[PDB]
Parts: sequence; structure tokens; C-alpha cells
Amino acid sequence: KTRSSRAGLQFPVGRVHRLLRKGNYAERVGAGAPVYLAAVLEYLTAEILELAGNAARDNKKTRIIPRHLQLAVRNDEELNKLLGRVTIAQGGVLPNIQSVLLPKK
Amino acid sequence: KAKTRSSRAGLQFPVGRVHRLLRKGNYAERVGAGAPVYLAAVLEYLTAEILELAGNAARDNKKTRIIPRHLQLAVRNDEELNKLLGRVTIAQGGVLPNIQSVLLPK
Amino acid sequence: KPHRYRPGTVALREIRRYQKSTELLIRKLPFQRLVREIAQDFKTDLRFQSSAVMALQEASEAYLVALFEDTNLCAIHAKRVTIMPKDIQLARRIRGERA
Amino acid sequence: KPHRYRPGTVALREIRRYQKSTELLIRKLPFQRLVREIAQDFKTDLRFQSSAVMALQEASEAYLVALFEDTNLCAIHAKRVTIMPKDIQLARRIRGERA
Amino acid sequence: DNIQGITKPAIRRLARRGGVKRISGLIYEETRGVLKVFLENVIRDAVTYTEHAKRKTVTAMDVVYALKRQGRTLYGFGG
Amino acid sequence: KRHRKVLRDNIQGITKPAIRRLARRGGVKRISGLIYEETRGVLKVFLENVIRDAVTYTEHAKRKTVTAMDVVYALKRQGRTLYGFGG
Amino acid sequence: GKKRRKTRKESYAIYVYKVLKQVHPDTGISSKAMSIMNSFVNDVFERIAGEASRLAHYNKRSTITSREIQTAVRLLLPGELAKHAVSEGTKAVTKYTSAK
Amino acid sequence: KKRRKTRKESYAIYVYKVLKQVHPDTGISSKAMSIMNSFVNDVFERIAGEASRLAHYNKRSTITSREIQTAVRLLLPGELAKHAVSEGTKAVTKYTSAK
DNA sequence: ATCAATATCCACCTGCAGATACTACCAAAAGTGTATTTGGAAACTGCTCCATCAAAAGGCATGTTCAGCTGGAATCCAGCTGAACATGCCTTTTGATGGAGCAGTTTCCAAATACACTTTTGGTAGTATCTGCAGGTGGATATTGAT
DNA sequence: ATCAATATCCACCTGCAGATACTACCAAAAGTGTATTTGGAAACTGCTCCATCAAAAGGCATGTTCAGCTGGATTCCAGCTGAACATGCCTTTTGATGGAGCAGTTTCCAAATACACTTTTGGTAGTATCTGCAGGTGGATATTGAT
Ligand SMILES: [Cl-]
Ligand SMILES: [Cl-]
Ligand SMILES: [Cl-]
Ligand SMILES: [Cl-]
Ligand code: NI
Ligand code: NI
Ligand code: NI
Ligand code: NI
Ligand code: NI
Ligand code: NI
Ligand code: NI
Ligand code: NI
Ligand code: NI
Ligand code: NI
Ligand code: NI
Ligand code: NI
Ligand code: NI
Ligand code: NI
Ligand code: NI
Ligand code: NI
Ligand code: NI
Ligand code: NI
Ligand code: NI
Ligand code: NI
Ligand code: NI
Ligand code: NI
Ligand code: NI
Ligand code: NI
Ligand code: NI
Ligand code: NI
Ligand code: NI
Ligand code: NI
Ligand code: NI
Ligand code: NI
Ligand code: NI
Ligand code: NI
Ligand code: NI
Ligand code: NI
Ligand code: NI
Ligand code: NI
Ligand code: NI
Ligand code: NI
Ligand code: NI
Ligand code: NI
Ligand code: NI
Ligand code: NI
Ligand code: NI
Ligand code: NI
Ligand code: NI
Ligand code: NI
Ligand code: NI
Repeated sequence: KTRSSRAGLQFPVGRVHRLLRKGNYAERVGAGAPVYLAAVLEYLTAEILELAGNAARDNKKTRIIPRHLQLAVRNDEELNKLLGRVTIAQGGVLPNIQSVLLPKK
Repeated sequence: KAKTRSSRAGLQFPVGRVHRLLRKGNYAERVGAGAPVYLAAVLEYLTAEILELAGNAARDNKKTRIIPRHLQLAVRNDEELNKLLGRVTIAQGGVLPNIQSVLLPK
Repeated sequence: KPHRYRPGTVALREIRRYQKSTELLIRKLPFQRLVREIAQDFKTDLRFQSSAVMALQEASEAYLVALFEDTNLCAIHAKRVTIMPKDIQLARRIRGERA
Repeated sequence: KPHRYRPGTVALREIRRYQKSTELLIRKLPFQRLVREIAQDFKTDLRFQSSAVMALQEASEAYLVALFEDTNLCAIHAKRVTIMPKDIQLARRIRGERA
Repeated sequence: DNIQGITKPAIRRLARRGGVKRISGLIYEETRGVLKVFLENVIRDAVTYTEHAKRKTVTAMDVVYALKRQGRTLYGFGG
Repeated sequence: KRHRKVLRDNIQGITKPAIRRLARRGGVKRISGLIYEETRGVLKVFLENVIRDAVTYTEHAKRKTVTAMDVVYALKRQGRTLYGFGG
Repeated sequence: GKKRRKTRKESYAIYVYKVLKQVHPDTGISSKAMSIMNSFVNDVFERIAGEASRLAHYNKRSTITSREIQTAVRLLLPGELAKHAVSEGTKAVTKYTSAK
Repeated sequence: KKRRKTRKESYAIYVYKVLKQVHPDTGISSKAMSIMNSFVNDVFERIAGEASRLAHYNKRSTITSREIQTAVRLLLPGELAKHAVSEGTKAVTKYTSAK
């Protein structure tokens, strides 16, 4: 009986318990910590896949590509900030032209 | 104890302490004997550099006691410490006198 | 029979004065009130070590002083000598605080 | 009667085009030689995994595009639409890449 | 008031320390907005360090560490 | 047999068209003539800094090959984290 | 078959794929995007583990518990993400602690 | 009086000693000494932190003097890097070659 | 306003690069159980240093007047865009080759951990000596703005 | 230019906050010596992948020039908007005093680590096999610039 299934999680609680030890973050690692972390990690993955999935859909594609992660992240105020110092390879940028540069009159 | 590892290394900074601090910091499973000596010396050097330029700063301003003002002047006047301390605020240090030239009279 | 200095002369004088010193430039109690007011929305009945407020003032004023430096560069770039909200605004965007 | 788009119309069209796509905008080999040249001045007899060079390019293109956004913003603040070395310099100063 | 306790002459002094010569009237409200956003961000985090420590008092360390992770390291309070 | 040529002036490989394309992605409509040389300068400094840290990691590993990971660690320590290439 | 046995290179990709099927059953993912995804997960893990690390230190503690992870999440994620992550994490710990 | 004695350690006395070797005629205030303490803790943290990463990137379980060295290279600017590497090698040498 | 000359769209095609699904075997990872140890909650304690308000101190809100900075308008021209034309020795791309060097496996020793026992020392806690300089002044002189 | 009004500078002064100096008591920090363990350097070597050349087009996208449009640079100028200014009063500060709660202590157990079979699984390896979509084309709708 896995600890993931035991916590109701798709993400690997055993692996996360392990990486927390190998990483030298403290002398000891409580059994709840990996449970919470695997959950948080799965929550965030779900949030971005949700939105990336929509960008793929909005673009008549059925396979998510890095462009889709980028529209997803950059369109979402909170993911954008969490990932404010992060570059997504092959993500491009958001279509955006400053008003003054448009023709009129 | 015969001689402190500091004096073996020729250093005024606490090698023992640094060694202990590297262990309790969970930086790695094991810590080699050399590292605290190397590290202590780097720390001494950087301290000496700052104190050296802040001493100078205290002199110029006709004084014999270093205050945060003098560490600010020392650090911000030095291209290198200034970069190293690019994101640091020294409390009670103020700023370098600077007035944009276009703001000057007439 | 009055003595008036030209506009900018007192300004320049003040700059020279305030760049030469390090005393805090906001008054201690209003700052303290604001700190407590803002903190109250995160947690009620909070107390503050006096050095904890001092730290916040030092960090706050350092931050604003540097923001005025950048703001000033932004005005000058627009051929002005008066700082304006758009200047602060452009500083913060380029700094990545608004972006 | 020979047809000419006015100045700024092909430029706008280009913005749309490149903002739409994600392909690298500097050519591969020229980029690769540049990397090999700069690296060689630090250390001789280096080799690069192909994905090291691809990582350097992806990183350099994202950095340059973003610097242009910040630069564009600096021109517009000066009521221009033409980017100029002083616009890039102001961007880099406020970003702390300079001062 | 409270935010207005940060007075126009205070804001003007800070600007002067930052080398500012002339000042548009709208700057004052803008400066306060900016300050409030700065403190919110720093205080939120410091107060999270307090809550964790099961304290009812914000310590200098709580602030100093909040400033560290905001990328605004302050020296002079780490005793 | 052993080749190796001299590498020099490759920064001019960053062509005017390629700099024009990048500024477009950056939403830039008009470009003054001096921008090209400035951009080359700024790129060169960017690479010098990334490559230098990258090569440091390479040497510390006692390698002669610069890996994607070295670059990725170098970007990471200068606050320009790259996703897409590992670790 | 079998070349001197390459060392295991482990990633979160099978997990990420499961979660994708859950939210978008008919959507696929390129290996580049999967690569981005695996990076993002390692990235957030390191960041949370590191705030947690420091947190523990600061309070003269030598154990990282779910409580350190929680403060870490609150320090690290903005507004609405922190709230829901804390909720999903707490949910999981509770769920876990009530088995046996 | 071993009650209220939760020992808080600081680099002060060592900072003080080094002050004498460089300016024997000169002293240093509380606040300044506190600044210096923060400075040393900070550089320790940054260097130790970078060594830790190095060790992990190369699947090592030990921080040797080689790790501190690369760390200093990566962290310190040009000239400061050169001299600190200098001091650092000098002290390890001296220490090896001490009885 | 017509419209002609392009660019732009987007829905229906293709051929394959790349995604998903076989089953293989297995080192490692993960679970389950058992004995042995321990960090930290939790309950109480005191003395530190925090919120409160004494009155003593002194910065600032107010408004009116006016210099000068700002944005608006007008003119001029050169520096930029668009596009045509000629042609990379240019770049992409494909694919093959030889072998550099990275990475996996083994053997084995030097440097690290573990630990007990000894000796030192940095921090705290006073107690007393003393001094650097912040702030007050007097008097020369430099700056400013009105003539 | 002349020149009064003020700011700014400089030596000199005292008093006291905060520096230093010297002693005493002590947990814990630091080394010393000595059996025990283990990470990583060393030598060998399989197998990945990097450099490099080839030769075509899959020929694209570049460099060069040249016209002439218009944004940027300049000059001028009217009014709007910040700076300067002066001091009573009203808010800050600097003092005084309980008491909240941080920080210290010590008791104890729920949960951590250690260690041993025993089980399960994700990585990988390698063919075997669909499928989404890049790039093509055409042919119908969208825009720009000339009248
Ligand atoms: Cl836990
Ligand atoms: Cl070592
Ligand atoms: Cl504005
Ligand atoms: Cl320019
Ligand atoms: Ni959202
Ligand atoms: Ni220097
Ligand atoms: Ni409120
Ligand atoms: Ni060279
Ligand atoms: Ni050339
Ligand atoms: Ni610490
Ligand atoms: Ni919600
Ligand atoms: Ni001296
Ligand atoms: Ni790693
Ligand atoms: Ni030197
Ligand atoms: Ni294939
Ligand atoms: Ni304990
Ligand atoms: Ni205990
Ligand atoms: Ni006028
Ligand atoms: Ni103007
Ligand atoms: Ni003109
Ligand atoms: Ni081969
Ligand atoms: Ni071969
Ligand atoms: Ni070889
Ligand atoms: Ni090797
Ligand atoms: Ni002592
Ligand atoms: Ni004392
Ligand atoms: Ni005296
Ligand atoms: Ni004296
Ligand atoms: Ni004085
Ligand atoms: Ni006088
Ligand atoms: Ni005059
Ligand atoms: Ni006179
Ligand atoms: Ni007069
Ligand atoms: Ni004088
Ligand atoms: Ni005193
Ligand atoms: Ni071994
Ligand atoms: Ni090993
Ligand atoms: Ni060829
Ligand atoms: Ni012409
Ligand atoms: Ni025009
Ligand atoms: Ni007028
Ligand atoms: Ni007004
Ligand atoms: Ni008065
Ligand atoms: Ni009392
Ligand atoms: Ni109490
Ligand atoms: Ni407590
Ligand atoms: Ni399986
Ligand atoms: Ni495979
Ligand atoms: Ni297509
Ligand atoms: Ni077509
Ligand atoms: Ni039209």
C-alpha cells in the first residue's frame, strides 16, 4: 500500500521523502513533510496543465507544447509572478503592441 | 591543545568556529579539513579590505572611529565591494553626494 | 524689502544637506502607526520589538531614496527636471515591481 | 502606380509576426561561433554539448527581447517611437545591470 | 489618516536625499501608495515568521529575514 | 590534419536583420542606426558572464566538455533560470 | 541489449502525465513541454525545501515537518495559489494521518 | 549566572583584531560592528551555499577546499576573487606545513 | 466614398518525426515490522523591554505670490523605412566517420568520522576609567540676488 | 559692475554617551590521541556524442543602394504649477512605570532513526505501430494606400 494512495495523491510520496533527505535541508525530516510537499507539487502541476490545456485548445491543438505553458503562465497573474524570473525555452512572448505605435487619425 | 588551527594557518579568524558552522549548516554530509581554513582566510581578507577603506573614509572625514557612514562611503566608492554588496543596505549609511549635472544652476 | 531666493536654490541646498547626512527622514511615530496598521490585517494584537520597526524604517527609506534616484533619471530622459508619477511608474516597471 | 506601403506598416506587421511565433531569431551557426569565440578567450580546448549552445541561445534571445520591451518603454516615455542607445542604457541602469 | 502621517515634507526630504530638484504635486499620493505596497510585502512575510515561531511580537530577525527573501538584505540588526 | 581555425569578429555574425527581428518580438516599431552596435555590445557582455560561470562549473567538474547543465547552473545563479534543458 | 547499464535518470514525467489525464483526458504533451514541466517541479521543490531549510534553522529546529513546509508555501506562493496549496496539503496530511 | 546565558556568538572580537592590523590607531562603533558581523555571516552563507551546490552538482558528499575556491571565484568580482584565492591557498599551505 | 493590389486568413490536404504502447528484466526504491533513541511540546518562571501616557519640544499646514518649467504649435530636414536587385562562399541540413572524453565499474588508500578525555576560551556580567565628537559659539568670508 | 543679507566655513570649547580595560565564573568549544569507516582518486575501457567535412538548395535571407516620407530635433512661447516663505498649534518625542510575553528550564513521550528481510516499481531497453500537425496549396475574405 503506497503512501501516495494512502494520502490520496498521484505524486510520489516515497520519492519526495527521499529527495528531502538527500538534499541536506535539515538533520531530520518528519513523515508529514513529504506528504504536504507532494500535494503542493501536484496542485501546481494541475493548475498549469489546466491552463496550458486550454491554450492548446484555444489554438486548435491537442498536444501541449512549450508555447502553451508560456501563454498559460504569462496570462495568469499568479503563476506569472511565481515564475517571474524564469525563462520557458521556445515559449515566445505574449502578443502586445503599445498603443502609441498603432496608426490612427 | 597545542596550537589553535587559526595560528597554524596564520589566521586571526576562528577556524574551529567556521568548521563547526559548516557542519551545523547542512551544506553537505562531510566537510574536509582544508575548507574551514580556506574559508576563514577568505573571510578575514574581505573584512580587512572593508575595514581598510572605511578606516581611510574615517580619516578623510577627520575621524578615528568607524561608523556606518564610513562603511557606506568605503563600499559605494569601490567598484568591486559595491557590486558584491549590490543588493545590500547598510543601515544608517545614507548615500554618496551626487547631483545630476543638468540640475545645476544657470 | 523681503529676501527671496530663486526657485531651485533652496532645493539644491537641501539636496546637499540631505546627501551629506544619514538621519532617518520620516518621523518615527507616523511610521510606527502605519506599520502597525498594515500588520493588523495579517494578524491581530501584535507587538513589535523597537528594533524591528527601526529595521523597517531603514529598509523603507533606503528603498524610497533609491526609487527617487531612478525616478529622477526617468524625468531627465524625458528632458524634464520635475519628477512625476509616470517617472516612478516607469522605474517600477523596468525594475520588475509592476511587471 | 507602383505600390508602396508607408513607413511603419511593414514594421507593425513584423511585430505581429514575431510576437506570434517562437522560433530562434538569430541563425544557429553564427550564434555558435560567437559562443566558441567568447569561451575560447576564457579557456582553450573546450567542447560544447549541442544543447549547451541551444541553452545559451534560448537564454540570450529571451534576454534581448525583454531588454527591447524595456527599451521600447523608455523611448515612449521620451515621446518617441525610435529606440536609441540612450533608451537601452536607461533600461540597463534601472535594471541594475549598470548602476 | 495613517498613510497621510507620511507627510509631504517627509517625502520631499527623501526625494532630496535621492537628488530630486523639483516635484509634481501628484507625487505625494503616488509615493504613499508605493510605500504601502512595500511594507505590505515585507510585513506579510515577517509576520509569517512570527506566526511560525508562535510569538505575538515581531522581532528584528523576522524583519531582517523577510528583507532577505524579498532581496533587500539589511545589515545592522543581526545581533 | 588537426584543424582549429582562428575565431575572430564573430559578434558581427549577429546581423542587422537578426537584431531587427528580436526588437520586433520586443514590440519595437522604429530602430535608430546606432542600436545595432549597442545591441552587439550588450549581448557580448551577457554571454561573457554566462559562459564564464558555465566554464567555471566545467573546470570544477574536471571536464573538457561544457554540458547543458553547466549553462543551466550558470543561468540559475545569475537569476535567469532556464526551463527546457534539464536538472 | 543492455550497454554497461546506464545509471537511472529519474523524473516526475509519469506523475505529470497522470495529472494531465485527469484535467484534460484527450490532451497530449510534447517531450519538450514535459521537459519544461519536469524542470518546474524540481524548481518548486528546491524553492520550498529551501525556505523550509532556513525556517527550521531560524527557530533552532533540526526537523522539517509539514508545518515548516506550510510556512514555506505561504512565504513562496502568491495570494490564491498559497491558499489552495495549503488547503490541498492540509487535506493530504489529514488524509494520510488517519490510516491505521 | 549561567541562566540568561544563551550564548549569542558574533565575529566581533575577530573583526576587532583585524581592525588593529590595518588601522591600529582606529576604532569602531556598535552599529558599525554590527554591520560588519552581518557582512561576515552573509559572505559565509553565500560562499558556503555555493559550495554546497557545487558538491551536489558533482555528486560529492564533501566540501573540500576546492569547493570553497570555485565558490569564491563564482561569487567575488575579478580583483577580490584573485586576492581571496591568494589568501585562501596561502593559509591552507601554511596550515599543512605547520607541525 | 471606389477599389486595386496585396497580405491574411483558415479549412481541407500530406508524410513522417515524434508520440504512445507493447512486453523484458532488475537495481533500487519502497513498504512492513521491531528495537532503541530523542527533538521539541508543553507547562511553569522571571526579568526584559514593550505599550501607555507624563509634559517638553519643535516640525509642519496654511495660502498667497510669482519665476520659470512644461506642453503645445510650428518648421525643417536627415535619418530612417521599404523595396529592388544580385547573390552569398552564407547558412541549413543531412549523414557519415573517427575517436575524444564522459561515464560506469573496480581496487585501495588517505582523510574523515566516531569518541573518549583534557584544556582552553569566548561570552556574559559587572566595575571602573576615560575620551571622540556632536553640538554650541565667535568671526572671517563666500554665495546670492537686488541693484 | 556695487553690495547688503545670509549661508557656510573654521577653530575652539565642554560634557557625556558609549567606548575601552581588567577580573571572575563557566558551558561548551576546541583540540589531542587512537581505533574504524568510507568517499573518492586512480587505472581501465565501453560507448556516447562532438567535431568536421561534403555538397546540395531542400535557395533561403542577406548586404547594398537609393528614394523620399515623416519622426525627431529645434525654437518659441503662454499660462499653469510648483517653490519659496513665515510661525502658531497641534502632533511627535522624550521622559516614567507597570506587566506581557520572550526566553530560559526541565520533564517525558510521540515520533524519529536504525536496521532486516521482502515486495514492488519506475527506468529503460527496444521494436512494434498509430496520429497530430508542419508545410503545401488554393481559393475565398481582410487591409492599405491611391485617388
Ligand atoms: Cl511531519
Ligand atoms: Cl578539504
Ligand atoms: Cl504623471
Ligand atoms: Cl542614443
Ligand atoms: Ni489565477
Ligand atoms: Ni576595490
Ligand atoms: Ni486595517
Ligand atoms: Ni580569441
Ligand atoms: Ni568580419
Ligand atoms: Ni544562522
Ligand atoms: Ni479560492
Ligand atoms: Ni591607517
Ligand atoms: Ni540535483
Ligand atoms: Ni592586488
Ligand atoms: Ni520515428
Ligand atoms: Ni531539546
Ligand atoms: Ni532533549
Ligand atoms: Ni514669465
Ligand atoms: Ni518642452
Ligand atoms: Ni527650425
Ligand atoms: Ni562512430
Ligand atoms: Ni567509431
Ligand atoms: Ni579516449
Ligand atoms: Ni570520469
Ligand atoms: Ni577569555
Ligand atoms: Ni559588558
Ligand atoms: Ni576630550
Ligand atoms: Ni579628553
Ligand atoms: Ni561639529
Ligand atoms: Ni555665529
Ligand atoms: Ni549674481
Ligand atoms: Ni560688501
Ligand atoms: Ni540685498
Ligand atoms: Ni573660513
Ligand atoms: Ni554610559
Ligand atoms: Ni567506497
Ligand atoms: Ni565511491
Ligand atoms: Ni561547404
Ligand atoms: Ni534623399
Ligand atoms: Ni510629422
Ligand atoms: Ni508668461
Ligand atoms: Ni499650486
Ligand atoms: Ni514657534
Ligand atoms: Ni517595571
Ligand atoms: Ni506572563
Ligand atoms: Ni517561549
Ligand atoms: Ni512498471
Ligand atoms: Ni525507450
Ligand atoms: Ni499549418
Ligand atoms: Ni496561398
Ligand atoms: Ni485607407
